[PDB]
Amino acid sequence: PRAPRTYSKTYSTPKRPYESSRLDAELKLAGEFGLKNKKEIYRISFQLSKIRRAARDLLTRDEKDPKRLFEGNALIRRLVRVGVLSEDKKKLDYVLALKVEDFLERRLQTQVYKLGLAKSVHH
Amino acid sequence: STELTVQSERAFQKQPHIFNNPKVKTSKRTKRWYKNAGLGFKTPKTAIEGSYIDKKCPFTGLVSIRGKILTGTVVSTKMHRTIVIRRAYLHYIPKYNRYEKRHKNVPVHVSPAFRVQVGDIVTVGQCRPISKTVRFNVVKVSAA
Amino acid sequence: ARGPKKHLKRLAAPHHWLLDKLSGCYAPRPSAGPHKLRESLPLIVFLRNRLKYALNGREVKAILMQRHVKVDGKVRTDTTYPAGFMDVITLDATNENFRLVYDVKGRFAVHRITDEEASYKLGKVKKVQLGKKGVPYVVTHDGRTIRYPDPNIKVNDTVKIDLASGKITDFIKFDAGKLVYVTGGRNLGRIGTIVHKERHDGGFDLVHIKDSLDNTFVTRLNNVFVIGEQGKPYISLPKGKGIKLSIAEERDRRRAQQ
Amino acid sequence: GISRDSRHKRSATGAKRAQFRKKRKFELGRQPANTKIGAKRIHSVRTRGGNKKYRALRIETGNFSWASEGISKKTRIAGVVYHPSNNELVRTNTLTKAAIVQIDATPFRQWFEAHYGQTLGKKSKNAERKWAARAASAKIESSVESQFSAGRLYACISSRPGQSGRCDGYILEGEELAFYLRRLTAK
RNA sequence: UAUCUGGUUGAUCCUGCCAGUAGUCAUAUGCUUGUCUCAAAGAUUAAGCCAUGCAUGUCUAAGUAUAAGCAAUUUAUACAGUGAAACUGCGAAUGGCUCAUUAAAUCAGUUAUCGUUUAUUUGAUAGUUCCUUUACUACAUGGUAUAACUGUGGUAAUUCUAGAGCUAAUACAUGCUUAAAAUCUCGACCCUUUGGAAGAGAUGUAUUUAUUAGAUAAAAAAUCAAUGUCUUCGGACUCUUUGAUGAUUCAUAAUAACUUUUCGAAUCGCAUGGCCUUGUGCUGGCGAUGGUUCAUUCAAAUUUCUGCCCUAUCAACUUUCGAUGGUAGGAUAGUGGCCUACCAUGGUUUCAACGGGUAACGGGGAAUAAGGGUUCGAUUCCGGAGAGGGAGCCUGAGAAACGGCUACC
RNA sequence: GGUCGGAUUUCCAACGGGGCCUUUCCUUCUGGCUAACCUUGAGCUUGGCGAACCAGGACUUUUACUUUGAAAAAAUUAGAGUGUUCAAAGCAGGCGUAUUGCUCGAAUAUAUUAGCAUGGAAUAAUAGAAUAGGACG
RNA sequence: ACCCACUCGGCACCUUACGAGAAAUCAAAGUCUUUGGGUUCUGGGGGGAGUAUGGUCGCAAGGCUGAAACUUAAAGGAAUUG
RNA sequence: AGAAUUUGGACAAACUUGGUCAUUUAGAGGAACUAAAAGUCGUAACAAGGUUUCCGUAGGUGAACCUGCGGAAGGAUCAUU
RNA sequence: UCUAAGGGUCGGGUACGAUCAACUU
RNA sequence: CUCUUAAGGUAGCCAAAUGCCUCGUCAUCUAAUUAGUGACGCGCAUGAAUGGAUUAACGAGAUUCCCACUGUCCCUAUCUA
Ligand SMILES: [Mg+2]
Repeated sequence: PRAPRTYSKTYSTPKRPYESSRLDAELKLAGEFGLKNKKEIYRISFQLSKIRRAARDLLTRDEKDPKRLFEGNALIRRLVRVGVLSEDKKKLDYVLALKVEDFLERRLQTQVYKLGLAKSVHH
Repeated sequence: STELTVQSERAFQKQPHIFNNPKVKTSKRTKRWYKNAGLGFKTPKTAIEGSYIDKKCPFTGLVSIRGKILTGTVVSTKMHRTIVIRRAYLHYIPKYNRYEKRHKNVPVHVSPAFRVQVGDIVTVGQCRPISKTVRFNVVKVSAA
Repeated sequence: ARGPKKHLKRLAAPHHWLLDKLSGCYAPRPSAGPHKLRESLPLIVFLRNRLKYALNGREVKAILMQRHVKVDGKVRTDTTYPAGFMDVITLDATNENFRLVYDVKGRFAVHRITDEEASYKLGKVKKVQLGKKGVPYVVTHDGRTIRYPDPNIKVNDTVKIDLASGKITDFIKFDAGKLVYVTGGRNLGRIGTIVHKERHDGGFDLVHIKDSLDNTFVTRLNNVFVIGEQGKPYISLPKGKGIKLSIAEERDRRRAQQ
Repeated sequence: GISRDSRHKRSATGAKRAQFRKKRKFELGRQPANTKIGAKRIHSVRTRGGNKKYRALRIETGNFSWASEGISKKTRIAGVVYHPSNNELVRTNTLTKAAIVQIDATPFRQWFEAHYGQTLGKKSKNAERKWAARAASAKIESSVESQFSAGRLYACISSRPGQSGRCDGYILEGEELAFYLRRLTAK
């Protein structure tokens, strides 16, 4: 008898467990960005899919719909704010197909490398 | 109705708190009390000029019409001062996106002011529990 | 069952109190009073969540029976006294007064009024009857029974009370073009300048309402509170004046100043 | 005890409703009074929310009203002569509502002489002044003076003895008397 | 995030299932287990059984204190400091747990009470109670018992109690003090007729019954029954009073009565002030508690419409003894076959009645999902029901109460 | 682009709305505002037809369907803002001379079906005047 | 009675495939992923099994309705080469 | 004022004997189904399977099965102007 | 000791009244 | 496989009123059963109008068990004509 605490999980495993294409693709992201897990990769695919889901449904709505305008710009602004969405791409269509590793670029682990001071992502 | 031989019951049939003084003489020998149910339903001329008592009548009785107003076709008129109407509607099943026919029998009370036959279209008004199963009172018949 | 319920769990209290779900299982149950349970301030919410003049339920109490807070000119040393629509809460300390008026979003707002305004309040009459020995009376929305009113005061009319006696100083009739405050429903907390009303004889009267920006909406007669005429109202409206600007316009305003 | 609910006896379709919700107090019934005549003994009953309810037993007298004359007098009840609901209530002289009874009928006679003064059945100048004003109004109906000869007027109890604790009624007049005379005189 | 793959053949295209695959806020189990936040947890089988210890008591300035308790007011020789115990008043009908029963039942959304009860709040609301009401009276206030306590005992025991002796009330218990005015009843006497009178009673509220009012879309005339406020007895005639609902026999008022008769303060703390013909004389605040009625609030009970899983190897069911309805009455807080007496033969059903099963409390909701859907919901909220199985009942506003009682198993 | 990426007027266009006429009443009586007034006083005056606002009246062919609106507790689902250091979370928080204090929030979306009000009137039904008590009067 | 031409209705037949089907084949078995004219019945891997039991019909033989336990990775269709 | 006790009534626990329904469960004996085993007897089907095969029905035989009547091509014939 | 139901014969200008008598439940 | 008949007892049924052995064997009924019932069947010596197998209703027919009931009995006593 108390207010329950909302909690959700932040990853989803791929449907096919063993395929050479995905396994070799994920390991590319691990080494290039210094990730300890495939769950480190599945997490972005979960967030990217949710962001893509929201944009996919909003685009089916007719233009100038007050819901599409309010949530569309909020979603663009939030993505632009963290740098994952470039400034010139604000048309609610580049949101759909940004990349798997565009979010992975803004990670502080790989962001330190860009501003020197580590000379390796592991460092 | 057949005027229901008003004094058939063992008890004297009278409108409560309606006293006609035998000391004086006045036209309309039997003083009568009648009310209008409101909501646009109009008192039939039978109710005003009738001789029944029927304390459950919505126009001359002690009952009042309030709540849901329903309509249905008469399907059974074999009881005394009470008939059964049937409400036919359609029920929506969202899996198949199409409807289905359903019905519900409603026992309703009919005043002697109305003559209802099987097939008559009658609108009813909700009243206080009249009996175990009767909660509606016939208020207008619109069939000939 | 078996009697009245003396407890009110959280997640069952009205949402306009804005009580956080965590940090507690129960909520202050408003005791019997002049207002419905579902529409009530009660002071512990006012003094701990609205004014921040206290932090626990204890110092809310310790404020009460030292007689710093009075509701409508009476002390009301009760933790959960139900205060509803447009009640005057006078705090002797700091010589400041209060009025309970809905914000634009429908929540109770901290409205500060001058001392002279705290000398009166309005009430939406609910019934006009004949008392014992043929004495007419009116019953406002807060249960205040006023005997011997003006004969012109019919139902759904606002009367003005003196907050020192039960006498009625003035009243406003019900008609199109009068200023109205919305109490309840989706449009709760808006000022709407009644344009016309539709009867639907049989119950649940409907009245059409058009605010200052021509954003018309329809609300039931049970949720409409006449507060005066076009232009000046009979009370001090809170900031925003209940216009209900669109959600796409709030973010325009929120970015205007920062 | 006696239940007044409907989770007992069958639904309108004949189905037998199952056991549910053991008898609640707010749907209780109680034993009938079966009020009698003589030796007034009224027992108070405590009801919901207090509200003392008087279960009258063996009531002796009651307030009866003369509808035409608009007066009410206290008279002794002689017995029960007719009851539409049951004859066993007549046989046992039970007093319920709408029971035709015969009453003392004397106190109405002294009022008639004090008001009109002429007669029933068969000095100061101020008395005639009232009598002169109340003239041509002592011809109520022939079926009532005949009862005054036997000193027992028929009446109908209009109160509920087991609920209010009293027994009150009115004098049968006009059509009510005519209707109940063909019931009594039939043999 | 709309995806498939292996298996029948010597080989091939199909149907088709088996197997694989991914998820479960679905459990269990094995191996392993460094950190932080958060967190379910005897539901499943047994609503099976329970040792033990707790889980409901409570006081202010303001009901009652001679503790033969504690210190000390010193403002007090009656009390007014604190304060065990006990009577009194409230509470214990909330909360907490569980899911056994339950399939138009519960429950969801949506209506009604013009068909009822309502402790407690919140706002108003009793000049009318000395009874043959000019001694009958205490109205600067009227009686009784009892607890605590003292003392004597019973049994081994229980929150067991007896006999004897006091004292209290916001316990019980009777019981008045406040106008007037107006109106209806009888009515002495003058006696006139146009009739007036002296005098007395009744008239709060609550209960019960009967009766009356509770009107109202429009305007002018005829003369009768007699004048009807005042008359130039021509008649000017107007003032003539009426609220709410969609709707009432509504609110409310009036008349006649009935009641073994409710209420109309014999209560408590503080401040102590003004008036004089200075008497323990008269007025005088801030409150607390109580009290009849109405309204409000917290509710409760009943109730309208639509909606529930699998079953025909369940097709007819209900109606003796209640089934469907009428009348009348009882009972209820109220409507109602809720029950009784008489009467009628009615009522449901292939649009799935009735019966059976449920490893069924119902919903808000959860899992997986292109779309549709499929499965789940003992369990943080809402509403039900239960306290080992049944039944019955006291107290109270509220219980068919079980950390209440009684009986049976 | 007459303001320096922000809006307006007379606009060529498209898109959906309202009213009127073409045989086309798409009910109206007692009355108020008499209203939009033939109403004009000399260029701002004394006087038209009631719903455009109403109170009461007579009937009103009934459904399905669809638009909109109120309703459908909170939590939960989606979603806006924001330092839990990120995140699941939570509804906080932010800004000053920090010596006196100021202030934005805690929205919104979703919510089968049943019930209520409103516009539409295609689609699919229903009834009307035929051994005429048929309608206007 | 025949011949020619046309037309309605019928039992059929021949060729071809825009079309369908896994194919054999099909003017319907076509107008079905570019999936919706109306409607009734029936099937959900193979055995057990149309068996057991209960109903109901029959003189009977039997008809209609109709499981479960258990067992199994194939049964089956049409074509190709041997 | 008033305890024990007491008459009738409604509510009705519970027990005994019957009846019915449902679920488990014993049983001599009988008759099936499935699996396994290199069992015994035959060769009924698949080729015109050596009597074409199958369907309904009836009777019979150690067993596969045989025969009578009516039907079918899933026939071994799309065919005799 | 009561209650109820079950009948015959007579009277209507061109819905009832009176009298009588059975044991059946 | 063999001797053999006119044919070699089919469908049924059974220690049956028909089975010698025999108080057949198994199960049930009981504390205990040559009794009863249900099965089994190389049946001295069952069997089809010598009619076979069933069969509702019926019977002063034969037999077994159970309930009720009791002087049948334990175990006798008493009364009347
Ligand atoms: Mg509270």
